[PDB]
Amino acid sequence: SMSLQVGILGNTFANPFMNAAGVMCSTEEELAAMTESTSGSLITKSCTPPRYYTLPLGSINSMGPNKGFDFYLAYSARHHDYSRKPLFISISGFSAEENAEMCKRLAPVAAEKGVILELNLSCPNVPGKPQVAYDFDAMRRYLAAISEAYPHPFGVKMPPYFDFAHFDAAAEILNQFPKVQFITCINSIGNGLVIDVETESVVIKPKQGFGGLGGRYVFPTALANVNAFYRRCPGKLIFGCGGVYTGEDAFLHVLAGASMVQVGTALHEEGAAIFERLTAELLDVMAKKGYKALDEFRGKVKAM
Amino acid sequence: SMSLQVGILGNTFANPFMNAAGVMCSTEEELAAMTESTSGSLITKSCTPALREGNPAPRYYTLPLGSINSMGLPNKGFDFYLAYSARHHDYSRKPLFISISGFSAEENAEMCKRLAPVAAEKGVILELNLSCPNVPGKPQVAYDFDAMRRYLAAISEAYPHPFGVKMPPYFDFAHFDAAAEILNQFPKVQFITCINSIGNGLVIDVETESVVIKPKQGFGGLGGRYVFPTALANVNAFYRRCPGKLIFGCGGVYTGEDAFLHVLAGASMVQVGTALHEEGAAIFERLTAELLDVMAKKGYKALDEFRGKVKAM
Ligand SMILES: Cc1cc2nc3c(=O)[nH]c(=O)nc-3n(C[C@H](O)[C@H](O)[C@H](O)COP(=O)(O)O)c2cc1C
Ligand SMILES: Cc1cc2nc3c(=O)[nH]c(=O)nc-3n(C[C@H](O)[C@H](O)[C@H](O)COP(=O)(O)O)c2cc1C
Ligand SMILES: *[C@@H](c1ccccc1)C1C(=O)NC(=O)NC1=O
Ligand SMILES: *[C@@H](c1ccccc1)C1C(=O)NC(=O)NC1=O
Repeated sequence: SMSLQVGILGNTFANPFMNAAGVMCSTEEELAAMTESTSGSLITKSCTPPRYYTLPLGSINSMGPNKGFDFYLAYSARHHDYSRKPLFISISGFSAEENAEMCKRLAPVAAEKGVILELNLSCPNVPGKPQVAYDFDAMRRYLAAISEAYPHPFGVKMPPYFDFAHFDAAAEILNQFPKVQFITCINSIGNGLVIDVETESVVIKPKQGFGGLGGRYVFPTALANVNAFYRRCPGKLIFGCGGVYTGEDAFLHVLAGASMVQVGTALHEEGAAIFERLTAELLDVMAKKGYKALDEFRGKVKAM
Repeated sequence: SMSLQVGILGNTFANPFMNAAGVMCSTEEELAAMTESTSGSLITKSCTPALREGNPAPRYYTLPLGSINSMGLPNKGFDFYLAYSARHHDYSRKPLFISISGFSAEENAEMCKRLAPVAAEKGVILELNLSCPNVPGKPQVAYDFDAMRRYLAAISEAYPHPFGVKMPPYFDFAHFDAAAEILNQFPKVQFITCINSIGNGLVIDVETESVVIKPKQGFGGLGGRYVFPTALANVNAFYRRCPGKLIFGCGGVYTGEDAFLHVLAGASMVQVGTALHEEGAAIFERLTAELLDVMAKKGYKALDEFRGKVKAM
């Protein structure tokens, strides 16, 4: 009598789980593996018109690499089985102009197939360019340019914030753009640094070893960002991303406000079989509490 | 022939370790325990001009991989820590730092005016907190570069001695460059402590479905293993950008290997917060032994043989 279904963006998703953009989604074989999996959805690698490393408590990466917009647009147009599950496409152009150009072309494919855009405003490894959403004027201009060029709804992938003045400013900007229908919190925590004791060397080569953190390191930061935007953007959906390894982690993301739950580091380590385990663990927690649907507790974190 | 000594700021420190501000340093009993410990130094709780009781409890919580807190600046008040520095601290045991965290530039400058004669006579060293993440309505001062500059200007006018600054974590090179450009314009800033807690994380208990600390809807500063790669990145970013200042490392230190990495990234002193909260002051015996082990396996005889020498790829 229980269900993980999520009914959003006019679709019924079988469950809230999907891969995080950039994990298991660059090669046609990875897309296929994601489509074959029990995940509720999947998203493509952020496309444009040692770089990874496993840590004890997560991951660090300086990917900075994609088969181009045309490969993922082509996959969205005539290669993805939409009868299996809905599909998201991530774009991370190097300017508002590039982003707008890519959106003009995705518009027909989005109308004819139903693929959904997530705009990446938070790459932390872009040489010479800080996270777009750490610059609220650039953020506003990207969103305006995309809203004028792109007729369909879209979502935004946000970087983590760390104080209420930034939450308030970010939400006030997003609330002016009705085409932004969902907000994904969070991208990796930017520009961490990992050093190996034995070699006394950084573990990734680009950018003097600085890279984005994922995994167990980022979970309380991810929950905070999910909840902060859930409270400030009641007219939008929040997707949670960050630190999910168990159905109990996913349960907390939903409690904080998440509609969908994306899985990055833990999926990179465990492969697509993880979604079989995650759905069963989440249903297990719900059973123990007597919940029958996610709508019963999404966003219902209590003050103590 | 191996040595953990640090010679900085006109002082000799027996080793690089001290508490992080706010941990085991609020009462006379805690400060005495830190002085009797084997730490190379110690720092007082960040203080305000008047006594404060802090945020309502629970305001601290132990996490799987660290801590979250919204302490809210509970502290005995500046007069108490000034008196400890002036009259109670045994400087023949080790040097002392005092952390101040007034709610405005003027509050800080007034405290510095009274601290100045005690610093001159006794040698206590000031650390200015520009990174509380739990001040109601006032964001981390160092997240607002105009306010940061204003604070440093006000302190530098009011205070004749060199001092240090406790910094929040930054997460992109544009902010590192902007913060370092400001710090490099104030010659009295002699050390930079990276980092304060990662601000405004959130923890929820599965069983009760509720936040685990009371203030601010459950939001609070993260310490511990969560913050270690961020802390090293901040230590190294400012080590590279502020060669004329010392960097003190703070964040995620539970072992001598963690401390070794802080020093490799550029740290002169290494501060210990969450781990010391959990283990108590005997931790410093373990950390010095562990760091000496790392050094012995590598043939290092002094910290200057590898401080700041992290290798690129
Ligand atoms: C190797 C790797 C590549 C990634 N590539 C992208 C990307 O292209 N676009 C994006 O928005 N996020 C990207 N991410 C970030 C993830 O989508 C996610 O936000 C982050 O890893 C936090 O989730 P996690 O804790 O489950 O790893 C990447 C992460 C990793 C580890
Ligand atoms: C309970 C608690 C109280 C703290 N109080 C202060 C403080 O008064 N002033 C300050 O600069 N930092 C304070 N901090 C931050 C620590 O000094 C330190 O920067 C942070 O905990 C990261 O270090 P760690 O990973 O070793 O815990 C406090 C941290 C905790 C957990
Ligand atoms: C940013 C990215 C990289 C290549 C193409 C498009 C976007 C990406 C990264 O490298 N590391 C991250 O942690 N998150 C990202 O989104
Ligand atoms: C901030 C603080 C502010 C005024 C007086 C004393 C302490 C403090 C906090 O509450 N939590 C932290 O993580 N770091 C701090 O410095």
